[PDB]
Parts: sequence; C-alpha cells; structure tokens
Amino acid sequence: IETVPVKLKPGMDGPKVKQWPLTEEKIKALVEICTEMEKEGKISKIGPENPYNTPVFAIKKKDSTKWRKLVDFRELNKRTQDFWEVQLGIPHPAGLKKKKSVTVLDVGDAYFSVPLDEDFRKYTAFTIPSINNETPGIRYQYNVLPQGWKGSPAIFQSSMTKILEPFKKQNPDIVIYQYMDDLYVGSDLEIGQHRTKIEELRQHLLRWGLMGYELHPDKWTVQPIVLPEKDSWTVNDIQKLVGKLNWASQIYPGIKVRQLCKLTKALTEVIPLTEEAELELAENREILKEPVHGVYYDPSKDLIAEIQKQGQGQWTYQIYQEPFKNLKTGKYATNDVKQLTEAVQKITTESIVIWGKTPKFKLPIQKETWETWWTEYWQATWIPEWEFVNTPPLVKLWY
Amino acid sequence: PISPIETVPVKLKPGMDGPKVKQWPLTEEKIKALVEICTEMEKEGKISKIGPYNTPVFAIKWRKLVDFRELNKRTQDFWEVQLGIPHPAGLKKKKSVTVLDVGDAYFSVPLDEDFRKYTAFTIPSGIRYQYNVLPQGWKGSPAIFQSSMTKILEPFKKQNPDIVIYQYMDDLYVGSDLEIGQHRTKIEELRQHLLRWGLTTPDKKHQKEPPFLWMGYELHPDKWTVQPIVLPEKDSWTVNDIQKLVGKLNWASQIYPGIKVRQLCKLLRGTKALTEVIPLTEEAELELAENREILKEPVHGVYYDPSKDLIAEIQKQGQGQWTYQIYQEPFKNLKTGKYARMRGAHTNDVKQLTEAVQKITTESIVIWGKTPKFKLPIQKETWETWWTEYWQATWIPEWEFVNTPPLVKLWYQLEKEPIVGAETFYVDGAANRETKLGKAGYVTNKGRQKVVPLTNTTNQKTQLQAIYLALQDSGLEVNIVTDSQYALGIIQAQPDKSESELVNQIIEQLIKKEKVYLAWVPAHKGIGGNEQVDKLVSAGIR
Ligand SMILES: CCC(=O)c1ccc(F)c([C@@H]2C[C@@H]2NC(=O)Nc2ccc(Br)cn2)c1O
Repeated sequence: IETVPVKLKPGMDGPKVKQWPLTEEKIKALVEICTEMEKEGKISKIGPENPYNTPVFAIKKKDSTKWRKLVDFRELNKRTQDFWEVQLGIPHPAGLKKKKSVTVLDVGDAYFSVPLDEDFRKYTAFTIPSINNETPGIRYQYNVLPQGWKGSPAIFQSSMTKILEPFKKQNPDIVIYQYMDDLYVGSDLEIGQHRTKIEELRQHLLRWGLMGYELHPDKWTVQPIVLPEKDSWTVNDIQKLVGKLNWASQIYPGIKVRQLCKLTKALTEVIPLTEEAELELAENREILKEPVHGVYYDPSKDLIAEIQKQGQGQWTYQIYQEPFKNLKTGKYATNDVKQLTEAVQKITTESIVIWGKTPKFKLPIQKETWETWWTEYWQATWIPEWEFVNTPPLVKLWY
Repeated sequence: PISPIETVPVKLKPGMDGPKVKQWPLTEEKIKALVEICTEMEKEGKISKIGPYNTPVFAIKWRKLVDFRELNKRTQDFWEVQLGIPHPAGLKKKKSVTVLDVGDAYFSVPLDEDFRKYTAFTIPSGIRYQYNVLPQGWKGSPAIFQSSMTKILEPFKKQNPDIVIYQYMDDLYVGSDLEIGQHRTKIEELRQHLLRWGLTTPDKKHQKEPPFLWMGYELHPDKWTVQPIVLPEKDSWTVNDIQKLVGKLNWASQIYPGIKVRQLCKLLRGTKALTEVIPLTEEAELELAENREILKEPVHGVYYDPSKDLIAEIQKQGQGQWTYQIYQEPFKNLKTGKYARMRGAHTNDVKQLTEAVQKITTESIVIWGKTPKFKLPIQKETWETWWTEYWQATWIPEWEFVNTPPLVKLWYQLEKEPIVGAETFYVDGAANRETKLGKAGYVTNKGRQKVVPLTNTTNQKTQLQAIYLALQDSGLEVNIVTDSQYALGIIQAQPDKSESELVNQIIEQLIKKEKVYLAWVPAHKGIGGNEQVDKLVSAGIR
C-alpha cells in the first residue's frame, strides 16, 4: 500500500540516544530476531552514514520462553508528537474505564505489513552491541512500521477500522480502544460471554493475519488517607495525627484540626478523648474518603505518578498533574526492583485505560540500579517517561 | 591500490554548501614540494586534476597538510566508530596472535563520487585537484574506513569462524587457537583476501607476535598486565607531578589490588599553579609508600573463560574507599578496581557498599556480558535490616558473606516507638534572615530548658544545632521532637559520615546513646510542647 509521509517537529532532529549495554543472553536473542527480520526484509543493515540511534532491549514474551524484541522509542515519539497526537490522533473512549471487563490483546505483529516512508526510515536506526566491544556492532533501520513507535498505530488506524468494522457493527456495546501495540476490549457481559466475545474478535483478526489478560476497571477505587482508629491515643499518636491532618489541609479543603490540635508532656503520656474531637476526627476521615473537590484532569497537561515504598512489599502511589492535587491514588503488594517494575506497569496500564496516556514516573530508586535491572522484569511493549526521586518523609502521610 | 568496494554515500549538513576558503600564498620551497607530492599521488589515482570549491593546503617537515576545518564543519555527522574499547580482562585466552597493519588505510578506499568536488584544493604560484579516496583530516574517514573494512572482512570471517579479528584503526589483530604453523598459513590466506580488495599488508614485518603493547596494556597469549609503571621518587613534587602520579596509579589499579590515592588526591584540592611545589603530608607519604610496595613485584591478570562464573569480592579499606577483585578461579584475578565516589553529603557504609556493587555489576555486563556473584564483608542480617527499613528501593545480585574485616555494619538504630521513662526533648531553632543571628534551644518534660545564641547560621543549622544540644545534655535514652523535616531526613537515613561538621558531631552522640527516638511535628502550629520551646527560641533574634 501507499506509504504515509512522516515529518518531525520542525526544529527537532532525529534521535541520537546511546545503546545501554546488554547481557550475553539478550544479545544472542537479539541477533537471532534481527537476522530473521532481515531475511523477511522488515529491517535492513545500514552504515556509518546514518547518525541516528535508538536503544533496543530483549524482554520475555508474557513470562514465557520466547524472547521478544523491545525498542525504546521514547525519544522518537517525543519528536513526532503532533503527527501521532494531533495530525492522526486516536480518540480515547470515556466509557472504557466504566466497563466491567477489559481484555488487552497484542496486535503489534500487524504493523510489519505496512511499509514506512523511505524518508523516515533513517530515524529508526538501532544498534545491537557486542560483549566487551570486540566487534563493531550491528546497525539496522526499519522498512516497515516499528512497534514501540506511536506513529505506527496512527498510520495503521485506517486498516484497523476496516478490520474491526464487522465485529463492531455486530456488537454495539463492546468498547475497543487502541493504544500503541495493544487493543483494549471492554464489555459489561458476564465473563463467559465476554471471554467468548474476545475469541470471536480474534477470529476476525486471524483473517488479515495481523484468557488473554483481563482487567476489571469498575472494581478500581481510590486508596483513602487513613487515620488510626486507635483506642489509646498517646501524646505521640496524636502528634502524628495532627501532623498528617496538617498535610491533608493544604489538600482536601475542610479538614479541621483546630478542635484537636489543642490537646510539654512526655511522648509516652496517654490522654483523655475529647468531645467534639471525636466528631472532628470522624468528620475529617469522612472526607479524605472522597476525591479532592476541585481537582480535574487537564488533557493538555502531563500526568505524573509518584510511588513510595511502604516497606514489607507494600507500595503506595498517586497520580496527579499538580503536586498534592490527586486524580487517583492506590496501593500495590521479591526483589525491590521487581515489585517496583511490577507496580509501574500496573499504574501505567490503569493510566492508559482511564486517561489514554502514560504518566511520567517519579521513582524512589537509584538511576543506575533501575537502568541495570528494569528490563529484567519488564513485560509491556511501551516504556513510560521516568525520573528518579528521593522520597521525603512523606511516606508516613501515605499519599 | 584503491579497494573496488562500493562507496559510502555522504552529504553535507542541511542548509550548507561546500567550502570556499581562500588559498593563502606559499613560498617556492613549499610550492615545489606540493607539486612533487601531488604528482606522485596523481599517478596512483588518489587525486585528479580538475578545472568552484576550495580548501587550503599547507606543507611542513615534506608532508602535505590539508586544513579541512571548513569542510568538516559542513560535513554531515556519522555514527561513532566505537561505543567503547575492549578490556583485556574480557578477552579469551589465545594460542596464536598476530598484528597486521593496513598499508594506506584511507587512501585505499574510494570516496563517494558525488562528494569529491568538495575536497577540491589548489597549489599556488594555480593547479587544482580533488580527492577520489578518503582524505586524511576529513571527518568521515575513520567511520567510512572502519565500516568498509568490516564489509571486506565478513566474507573471510564466515569462512573462518575459528579466526578472531579485531580492527582498531590502522591495525588488525588476528588471533586463533591454531598452531603457529597453521595459524600463519591462515594469516596469509587473509592478507591475500585483503589484497583482492585493494588493501596491502606486511609480508613478515608483522609487528605480530606478543608480547603486544596496546592501549596502555601489555598482552601475552596467556595473560595481560598494564605497561611498566615507574614512580619518580623526586625530592619535591609539583602539582603537575602529583597529577601524573595519580594517573599512573589509577591506571595500575586495574590489576594491582589495593592501590590507594585518597591522600595524594587530597593535596590537589584548591585551584593551584601547575608548576607549584606541594609538600607531602605524612598520610600522603605513607600512601605513596604503600603503593611503591604494591608496585615492586609484577602482577598479571588472567583471561576470561566463558564457561566459568565470575566471583567479585569487595574489601573495605579506609573510609569511603573500596577495593575489589574479580576472579574465576580463587585468586587468579581477571581484573581489579576501586570505588570511592562520595555521592551525597551524608551516607553510611551500607549505601556505599551498594553503590560499589552497582558499579561492578554494570562494569561486568559491559566486559563479560553477565553479572558476577559477590562475596561481601557484610552480614545477611545487617543487609536485611537495612533493605527493609530504607525508603529507597534497593536490590543487590546474588551474594554471600565473607569474613574479611573491616566488616560492614550500621552504627546505630533509631527506635520506631517512643522510649518510656526517657526524657523528651522538644527542640527548635530560629534565625534572623538579615542579622544571621540565631538561637538553638530545647525544653523537656522534666522542666529543663537551655537556649544558646548562634552567630552566622542558617535556619536549617539552628535546627541541626538544636538537635545536637538535646543529644549532649541527654542521657543514654532520649526522645527528641523536632519540627525540621530537613533534620529528620538526614538522621532518619542513619548516616555514619558527612561533609557537615555539625552532622558528624550529631553522629558521635547518636553512636554513644543506646536508645534514641526522633519525632516530627509542624512548625508554628502551636503544637503542645513545640510552642514552649519556639517561645524562647524565637523571642528576639527572630
Ligand atoms: C594486543 C591487542 C589485541 O590483540 C586485541 C584487543 C582487543 C580485542 F578485542 C581483540 C580480539 C578479541 C580477540 N582477542 C582475544 O580474545 N584474546 C587475546 C589474547 C591474547 C592476545 Br596477545 C590477544 N588477544 C584482540 O586480539
């Protein structure tokens, strides 16, 4: 078919990101895949006359044995933004988050059938490195739509529509959403019916060639800030209480602490339970239980996720656009990095179902540690933006 | 010759055009040299006479120096020639190894027919020429040359999987596990393969036959080491002298275990004259001494055996300094190294140990493509207690304990619950932003209340100074209540060393105590207790 012309955001040049070193097994994996992708003409060797580069990695399918190739196009996506976001954007259905069940299906292999504009191929160069830099390093570029690029779904959008048309027309209440490599399919059917409907959809996909991992959005609720229920209340326990309440005052308007804040003693000293205090305490937690009034999602602003390590396999997180004005909060529960990588994929996935975009992550870990190990447990086909933070003593707060 | 190999298409940067530099006048001496030289070159096809673009040509002692600064700036970018350099420790043992150096690398490779016009130059009195092969100082020669030399070699490599070839610039290192007899055979089969592609190579002038000197190393077929290190032994030392010494030592630290340069590096601190004499201190004297000791007897490294595991051991030596060895067979070290990076203003040995493990793990992936198993001077218990309570996610590859003092440990733990029957200290600190005058004090539940005045301090410092007070006039067990998240954060990270003089003091107190409990409450919120202290700490001076 006729290729669609692609342009970079004027003023921006192609990606020139260095290739992070890989372990032996991942390198062997990569040359086998690339060798096979070459015979099939999906990618072709290139020389030094190509100044661009994008890093590549090798992940395990869906916890199986087959090594899948993963390319980090975060840079190229950013330099192609208006093309795939505005020029050929894909609307995100508000209904999806409501659906009782959502199945995620990988339709990535479908992109290797459409060719890429010859004038854009150079920007997709990548390098398979070698152990101890003993051999120069194999370089390639794509000839067809690559997988981790957001331009791929935008272009292939035309075909996906014809392929899904029949199934759509026959099942008017099933929601289908596409997001860079995956198809989100939601229904309110009883699981059996749902699972059956997914199978039927795969059969359509089987033609064209181009239970599957299920989510339950409707059963997703916020993680409230908690206040002890106690029954003792030491001087310490109520100082911690007044502190946490002090926080929830710059957020969650209405949180009153005054009739409690006024309760040089020893920390050990226990103290009587106040009248209205009981009332206030109760009224405070009455809030903090329901969304911060006034906070709304701004489609033109970035979403960012912050994660705190609550120790003992417990991780809390918040999603917000402006600090402390939480759109959503939650929890997650043996390598710290393995759990963290797990939490990041869960949060991104929920984030895609709900807003249709990935959040930028503030990760409580050392850069070098994350970069050395995240691919080791990663299993999604997308890669979110991330920065490394030093968690303030805001872990006690829980949000 | 000129390789019959396809040429690499090359173009100029986006909105730029070929160079048009003016040819500055030369003397008769130079003009004659250039003519003799260019004629010689013209006969071999390296250059061709042309009848719009110009690049200045010089001549110096007689060689032709083309100044390509203009063209290079207008020439496109290429992908880097190498991501890194192989490390000896990562090399496999080899029976026979020979080095062949390509005759006229650049001049034996054609230049994209459509780019030659930009390489035009002239010889004054004018005679004009352009290049057909890769020019010397041009920006694309190293890339296109290596790239071309790689295509030329593929066919031969395929037919000789048993033959290993490493291209480094002009030279070619060919190694195999064959017999010097059958090896040299194969070498010739290679020279001939290269000759069929326009590349001439030595006949028996093969600089080949180790010991080989390369990149600062000396590789033998059975081992490798760094080239001879020799410490001067001067009566005086200039900044320049110390810098050279620190460089050699750091270079030797790749295989000579235990090299230390902290004392020597301390001297080079503070902007100072390159030729100025710096008197050595006792510590630097001892350090330089220890190093000389280590360097007296030659040490060699072993090559990598893909079939065995890597074992990395890390020893602690001095504060903030770590040394490590990586071997496969007990004590036959593949490589050596040292870690010392501070990283932050306050840290403890466990954090530092975790960082070193990180360096080694990354370094290992690059060199051997796999992470080694560690032997750390830390108890599974000390590690577990720290991993669990630290806020930062920490991981560490498969390791084992190894009792090689100094063992690593936490020097104090902070209670998670308030101590009972312990005196509670409500501390606070204020400071006037203009006069910098402050007051660090406290008030306890036993009625004690001290308030010292401070001069030239920040607001954070009075808060840190106030905690230092509560720790002095305090018993072995104490509950402290601060309103400083800053102080809390630092202390709650259990640091055992800092760049802050005050923080290091607070650490001494913390180690002496037997039970300490820190707590935080909001500032200026009149919180019962904090107000009392806040009252006298902010009374004036704020
Ligand atoms: C002397 C430098 C050198 O020979 C050399 C340097 C880097 C490099 F990657 C290689 C190729 C990998 C192959 N060599 C080896 O694996 N081992 C090896 C052992 C002893 C000697 Br001498 C040279 N090489 C090299 O052969």
